[PDB]
Amino acid sequence: SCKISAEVVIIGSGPVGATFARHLVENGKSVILVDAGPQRSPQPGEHLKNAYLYQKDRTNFSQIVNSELYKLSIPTSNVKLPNLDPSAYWAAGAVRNNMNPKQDPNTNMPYAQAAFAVGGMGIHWTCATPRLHPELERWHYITEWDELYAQAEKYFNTHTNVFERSLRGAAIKRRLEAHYNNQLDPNYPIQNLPVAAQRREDGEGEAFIHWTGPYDILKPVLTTEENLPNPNIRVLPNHIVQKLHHKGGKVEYAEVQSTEPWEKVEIYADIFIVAAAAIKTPQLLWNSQIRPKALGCYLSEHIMTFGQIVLSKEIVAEIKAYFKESPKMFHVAGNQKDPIDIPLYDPDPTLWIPVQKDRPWHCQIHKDNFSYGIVPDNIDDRLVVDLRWFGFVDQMPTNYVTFEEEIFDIHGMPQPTFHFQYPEQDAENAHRMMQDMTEVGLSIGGFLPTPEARPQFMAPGSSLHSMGTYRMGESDDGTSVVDAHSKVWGFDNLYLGGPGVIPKPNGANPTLTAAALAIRAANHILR
Amino acid sequence: CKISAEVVIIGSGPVGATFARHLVENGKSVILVDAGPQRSPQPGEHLKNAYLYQKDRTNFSQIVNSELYKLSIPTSNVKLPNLDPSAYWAAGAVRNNMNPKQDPNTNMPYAQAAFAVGGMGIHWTCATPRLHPELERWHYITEWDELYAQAEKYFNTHTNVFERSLRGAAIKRRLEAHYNNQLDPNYPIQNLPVAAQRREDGEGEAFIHWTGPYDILKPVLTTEENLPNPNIRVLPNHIVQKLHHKGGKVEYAEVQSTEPWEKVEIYADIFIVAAAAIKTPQLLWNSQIRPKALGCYLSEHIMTFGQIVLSKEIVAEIKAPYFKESPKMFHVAGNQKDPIDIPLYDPDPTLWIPVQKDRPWHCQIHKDNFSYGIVPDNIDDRLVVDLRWFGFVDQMPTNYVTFEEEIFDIHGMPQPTFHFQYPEQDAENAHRMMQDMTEVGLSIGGFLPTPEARPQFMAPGSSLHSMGTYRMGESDDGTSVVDAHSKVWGFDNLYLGGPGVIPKPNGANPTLTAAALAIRAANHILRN
Amino acid sequence: SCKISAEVVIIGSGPVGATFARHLVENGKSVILVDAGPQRSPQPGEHLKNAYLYQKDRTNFSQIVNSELYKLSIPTSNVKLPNLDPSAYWAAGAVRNNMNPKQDPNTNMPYAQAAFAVGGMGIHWTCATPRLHPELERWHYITEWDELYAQAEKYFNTHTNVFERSLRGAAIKRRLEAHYNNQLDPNYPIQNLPVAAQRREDGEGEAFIHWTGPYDILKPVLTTEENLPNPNIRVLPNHIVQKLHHKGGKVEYAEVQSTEPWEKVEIYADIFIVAAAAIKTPQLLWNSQIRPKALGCYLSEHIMTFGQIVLSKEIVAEIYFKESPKMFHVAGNQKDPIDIPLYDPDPTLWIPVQKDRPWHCQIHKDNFSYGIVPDNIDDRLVVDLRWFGFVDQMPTNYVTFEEEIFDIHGMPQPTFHFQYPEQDAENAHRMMQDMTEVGLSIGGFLPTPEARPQFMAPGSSLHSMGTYRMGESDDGTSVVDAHSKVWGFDNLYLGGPGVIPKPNGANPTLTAAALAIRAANHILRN
Amino acid sequence: EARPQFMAPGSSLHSMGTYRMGESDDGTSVVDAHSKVWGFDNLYLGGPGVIPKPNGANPTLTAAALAIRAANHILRN
Ligand SMILES: *Cc1cc2c(cc1C)nc1c(=O)[nH]c(=O)nc-1n2C[C@H](O)[C@H](O)[C@H](O)COP(=O)(O)OP(=O)(O)OC[C@H]1O[C@@H](n2cnc3c(N)ncnc32)[C@H](O)[C@@H]1O
Ligand SMILES: *Cc1cc2c(cc1C)nc1c(=O)[nH]c(=O)nc-1n2C[C@H](O)[C@H](O)[C@H](O)COP(=O)(O)OP(=O)(O)OC[C@H]1O[C@@H](n2cnc3c(N)ncnc32)[C@H](O)[C@@H]1O
Ligand SMILES: *Cc1cc2c(cc1C)nc1c(=O)[nH]c(=O)nc-1n2C[C@H](O)[C@H](O)[C@H](O)COP(=O)(O)OP(=O)(O)OC[C@H]1O[C@@H](n2cnc3c(N)ncnc32)[C@H](O)[C@@H]1O
Ligand SMILES: [Cl-]
Ligand SMILES: [Cl-]
Repeated sequence: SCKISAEVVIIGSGPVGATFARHLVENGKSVILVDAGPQRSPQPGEHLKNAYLYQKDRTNFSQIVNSELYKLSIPTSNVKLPNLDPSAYWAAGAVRNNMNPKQDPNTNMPYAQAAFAVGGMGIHWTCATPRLHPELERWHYITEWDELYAQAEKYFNTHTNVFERSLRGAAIKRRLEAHYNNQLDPNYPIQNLPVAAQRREDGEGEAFIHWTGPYDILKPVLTTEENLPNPNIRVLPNHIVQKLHHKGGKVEYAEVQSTEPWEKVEIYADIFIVAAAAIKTPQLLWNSQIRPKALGCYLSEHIMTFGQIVLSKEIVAEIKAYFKESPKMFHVAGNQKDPIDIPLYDPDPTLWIPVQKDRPWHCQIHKDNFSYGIVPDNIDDRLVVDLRWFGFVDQMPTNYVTFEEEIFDIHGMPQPTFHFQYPEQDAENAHRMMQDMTEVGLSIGGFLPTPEARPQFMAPGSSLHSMGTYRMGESDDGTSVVDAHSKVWGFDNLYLGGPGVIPKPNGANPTLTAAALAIRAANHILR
Repeated sequence: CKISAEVVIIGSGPVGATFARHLVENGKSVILVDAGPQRSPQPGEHLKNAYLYQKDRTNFSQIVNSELYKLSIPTSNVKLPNLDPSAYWAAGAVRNNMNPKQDPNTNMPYAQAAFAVGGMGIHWTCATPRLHPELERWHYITEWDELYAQAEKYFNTHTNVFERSLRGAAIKRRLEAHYNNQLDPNYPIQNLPVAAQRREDGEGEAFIHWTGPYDILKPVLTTEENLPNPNIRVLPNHIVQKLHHKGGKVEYAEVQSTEPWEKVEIYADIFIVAAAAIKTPQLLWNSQIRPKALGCYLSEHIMTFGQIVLSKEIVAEIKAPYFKESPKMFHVAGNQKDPIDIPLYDPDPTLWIPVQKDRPWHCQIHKDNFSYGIVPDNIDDRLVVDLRWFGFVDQMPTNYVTFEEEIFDIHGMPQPTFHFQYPEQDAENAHRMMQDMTEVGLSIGGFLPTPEARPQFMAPGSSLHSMGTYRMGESDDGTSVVDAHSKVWGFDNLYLGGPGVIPKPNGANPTLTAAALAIRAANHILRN
Repeated sequence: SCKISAEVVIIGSGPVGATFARHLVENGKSVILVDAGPQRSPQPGEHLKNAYLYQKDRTNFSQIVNSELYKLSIPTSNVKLPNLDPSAYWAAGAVRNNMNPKQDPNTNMPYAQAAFAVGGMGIHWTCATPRLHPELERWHYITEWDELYAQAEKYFNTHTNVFERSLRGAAIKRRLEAHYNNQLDPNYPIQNLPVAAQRREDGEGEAFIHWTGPYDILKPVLTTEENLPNPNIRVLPNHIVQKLHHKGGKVEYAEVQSTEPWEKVEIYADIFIVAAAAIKTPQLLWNSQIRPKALGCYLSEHIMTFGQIVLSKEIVAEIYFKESPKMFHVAGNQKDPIDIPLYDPDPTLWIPVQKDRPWHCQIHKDNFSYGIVPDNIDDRLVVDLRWFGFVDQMPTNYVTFEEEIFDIHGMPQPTFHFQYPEQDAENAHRMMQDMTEVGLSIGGFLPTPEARPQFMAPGSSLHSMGTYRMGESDDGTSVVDAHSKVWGFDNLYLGGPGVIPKPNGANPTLTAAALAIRAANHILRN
Repeated sequence: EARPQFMAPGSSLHSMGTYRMGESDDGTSVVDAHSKVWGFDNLYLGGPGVIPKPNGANPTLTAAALAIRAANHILRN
């Protein structure tokens, strides 16, 4: 088909896209959810970490991550190999895919990446869903935070009780409480990190976890009270939305490339929503001739420290205590023992220290699966704990993504170009972040002495917590793209979703927050 | 072929030369032997004194790498998973210091030696601290401060070399504030004492004369007539292989001249082995001299190391010297400026925190040249400071070097084999060492984010501060090789020198200490 | 020190410097040999590979090499670390020492290096001393090649018989002869690589070698027939020559920095000679206000392929210290599992440059910055391959010298603009095809990254040439005449590969020493 | 990463012979030429593991052949 329509159209089936669909469909609207990616599960946007094997080997799921993440601007300008056969052909500054010769590496955001899949990053993410600090992180022109957050947490299946029973979790918390010595605000103690996830109930499979994917969010609206699929929602994988066509602040239709069968498609709707995440969202607007002054400016993420540690002998000593009807699930029988003294089904330590007074940064003491700090395959990953601190990045107009007119990316859309540097003001606190992260690590053991696990700042982009590109404000004056209903200045029926909307430097994992503001916009639409 | 002197000293290391200095200066006649070649016009000159090293510190690490030779390289099971099967392979080579009997997991990988007229004393970083009275010294030596004083004179110890460092100040300020008078005021943050001295030669004040064994020998190498002193003779390229002895009197030394390649017998009234931690016991083992304690109580320092880039705050605080009559020494003129805001001739920060109460470890905040943590060639090394903490290693008989009977090293002497592990007791303190080192680093800036400069424990051997192998005691207890006069149990006229003699866990740089005990032994020789 | 003189002054105690001194002193002149470096042996410019340990472990000597070699232009322009604490201070484009913010990396010569030592590179070099191919490599305005070469080989103690008795040398040569199948020119067969070296005669130390250092070259003129040192020669380590002072084409004196004691020194002489090697020589001129148009132009080296191989099982199958068993490192029950006589002389072969083959092959084992064999691997298993290809001398390739930046000696910072000429490209590729086939005929590749077959980055050859090249007339294409004398000057001469004006593949040192002897005769004659 | 080189064992992903076929219950084979396990009525194997013969080619297509064969053997009775 070539022309199709629904009440509402949502570009991007990320967590945020699906949030809109959930709320909108559930309140009687009809929706088309479009994504440029393929569907990587029987059902749309299932979390891929749910598979048995990932339940058994966490470290391995990093390979799925690497497969999901695609760099957005790769500098090609000056690539020269000093040691190539001179008979052989060479040319620098390739432009193919997300190669970009106009990208200065030194103002780049190297690990600015996206995922193109039904589910976006929400089918690989580590599912951490904290709320923003009332005073230090939230902004005031949103009135009903705790209502939205509550509604968001329900949709995401947020939980704190997943790793509650962790023995390592206890052992650490004890040493950290002792380290800090009641210096922390008692409203924000060391505590269990809230996660979009839940322990299973299915017999002995309670040893395993159902992480939340966009699927989980959509599931309730996907079939009627007859198990036949709900007409009010349709999902279109492998549809690159390239252009929004619009006259005088009303959007008429979306120009979309079906990639199989390869055909142009026009999508008409009463309401349009772009949840294509931090960079691809502005890209779509830029390419639709919609360029508010603030677009792709106030580019912001979290400066991060990371490191891994091997547990102290003291801690290991303090623990020696699932799958009682399956001996072979411990990989030994009779005379063979497991030489690792750490219960194999000990729930993973999954702690956080919030952002608080004097601490504009968000600590996670946990173990999850990322592109970096993968534990080697010949080392039992029970030995290790990952640390990830996230610091405030001030939103600045001199930091931005822009879009070339004569270069295009892998979707054949304006090639993104970054100009980004960490603001000098946040520098002192970033360093404090590190001092903090180290002390904490060395209180629960010694560092994993691999290069890969050394304590270190990540290169820009690594947080995957990009924000501010399509930020909100109170008026079309002070430079913002959307209003507090996440609606684009000067347009009747165009809305955005995603961390890009956030106008306020923070340290916490932004996805839950973003879903809140979406619900807000969605209510605005229902009214 | 056959020659003699009153005294013979095996090894022209710092410790060897100390003996020679004291012994010759008090009227004895000496032959100093070394298996190595002489790497300077004069014997055992320090190679860091060359102009270029004064200009580029980082580069001197390449001389170090050229001086250091691994002692036991495990070969036992080496197999390449991706080699053409047509090609020939065999694991467990035995050539040179390759050792198929070496278990890697009990090895001391960076146990190395240098074979040169000067030993390690022509590349070393010249740090000469004294041992903590209570925590590091032992009591059966009565005259510490006298010996130390005499040793420091010979080594040309000085604290005033980096005193005027601007970075040195900026750091000390931040560290004093960090610690908040938690340190014992007897052992504050202070200038690390070094066998070295600022030059006086016109603008060459901007440069340093580090101490080599040469500097130690210089006074006794010529008479009061500038003719060379007959009472001292130096023999490079002579591998001493065997000491020949009866009922505890040593008659002569069996030596291989390597050029011209001929056997040599060396007769003497007194023999001294200062061949350092492993080669000294090796020589004895091969001379059929094996007290129970030989190469046992193997000990070094467990080390943390890391490098940091100075905080912006510190750099801001420094904007103020040397080479005023040579502008081109700053590498810029006219419109070109040096974008690094740190006076190019600012003396290097060279600080230490001693070992003290509650702190059984020795901190150095400095910049010097070692095999590891070399700063990249494309980075101005003014940006960086090196951190090296040295922790207590408890001396235990289940840690040892032994010597194979059917394998030989590069000198054709019994191949050394290590069995070494850091004692569980020192574990807690080692970790405290790290917590300390990091906090200190992060107080003066951020880490240099290269893999090579990350904060980390060194693999065993890295300290180059090996000790205990030929340790001293009060009695022929079976727990010691030498007595408190550094003389071998059951022998009239055989003495040892070097860190190997130290029987007492410590954190500090041991060379100065070793030179003390030598002077002591030397007096025992003079006064007997 | 402050003011002194000799008949002749020679800047640089490299091989070439010493050659001049040898010839000049031996024919009755008095000279001062100056070097910016220190002396790293009892006697000046002894070869450091002669030490016992290097005789036992070859691969270890690479550490001396790394200690001798110093990069000349290190690009600093844009260095930025993506993952450094923002609290921490940083600044790009440092200028300190041989750091150079004006150096484009992509036109750089990264491994353009020098050594600063009494002896130069001649106290670490691998001592390979071939002659240039009559037709393909020599130029003909030099009339007495074979005379000069002969005299040079005597001074260098050249020899072909050092590795003659090699069992691996045989086993390889057999397989290579079979590979090529009489398709080489029979005038330039597979044969023993000539080396400035000689097997020792000292008892069982015949198992070892006396490599040639500049010392060996100087030795005959260093003492009189009275065992007193020769007044006609003086050696000055640690003296940076910064400026030659000159009026109307006659050089009066040399401005020199003693580095200890740190004092200015003026050196007056009847004749001046700069043998400071490819880049530092032009630097000194540039800084002395002597800038012929051709200076540091026609920059040229060898494009190189390199690789290492593990010997075939077939070869191993096919294959001195009797009075010292312990020199084989085994006794009683322990045997050496490597089936290759431990004192089997190292295979040291070459294939010349010839018709259809403008490149110089070496099948050997020696010590360089690159392809050091791992610590834990018996280096008898390995053979190194080094092919050297023609680099065409072109004026758009050059080193220049910044006016506002200085190096570690406080002299104009060198800046490279260099690329391999397109014309030599197809032959370079042929070089590789050749090198591979040859390797795989005598075994498989050592599968480490470091030993893979590969082109070296520019500079790696250490065979830089053309920077102060010679010609027949003050054409503007040359710095020196065929007597190695600088256009427009009475009494200034240069020495070193920099003089060579003609693309070649062979190891140029011997050649350079020839042209020096020639210049030296020219100096003696008048 | 792109240098010429031998791969470490396994890299081919072309493993074979583990459950190889033969003509008789010789002790040298697991399955017969109909890819059926010696001494079993109704158990069959499939995959490169069945191949008893050193080769160089990409084995998947081959394996699919032998399967079709076994499948016919199953249909026929
Ligand atoms: C990769 C990752 C991310 C992550 C994380 C751990 C990993 C390994 N941990 C997190 C954590 O613990 N807590 C948290 O709050 N976030 C965490 N993240 C990041 C998180 O996954 C994302 O912030 C979140 O997924 C954002 O969701 P959003 O709905 O904005 O969308 P998306 O998932 O980023 O993907 C958007 C979709 O848009 C489609 N797209 C893009 N452009 C187009 C066009 N032009 N046409 C059609 N479709 C388009 C993409 O295909 C994608 O599906
Ligand atoms: C390499 C190094 C060492 C070092 C240092 C930094 C580096 C890069 N920094 C130091 C520091 O800051 N403070 C300190 O106190 N020491 C530091 N060092 C180590 C210091 O140089 C050594 O601890 C000291 O040099 C040891 O002195 P000693 O006289 O004990 O001998 P040596 O230098 O280790 O070598 C002795 C000589 O003996 C000869 N030898 C060995 N075996 C034989 C046989 N069989 N026959 C003949 N001669 C033999 C060796 O050739 C060597 O020259
Ligand atoms: C490093 C190396 C080089 C080498 C080789 C292997 C290695 C590891 N193998 C070779 C081979 O097999 N065959 C061959 O022909 N050459 C090989 N080489 C290179 C060879 O060593 C050089 O070709 C040769 O050494 C160059 O001789 P030259 O006399 O031209 O001098 P130099 O040794 O390069 O350095 C001369 C001296 O000049 C002094 N100097 C420099 N600047 C100044 C100033 N301004 N003032 C005073 N003295 C100065 C240097 O200190 C140096 O000593
Ligand atoms: Cl792998
Ligand atoms: Cl005591």
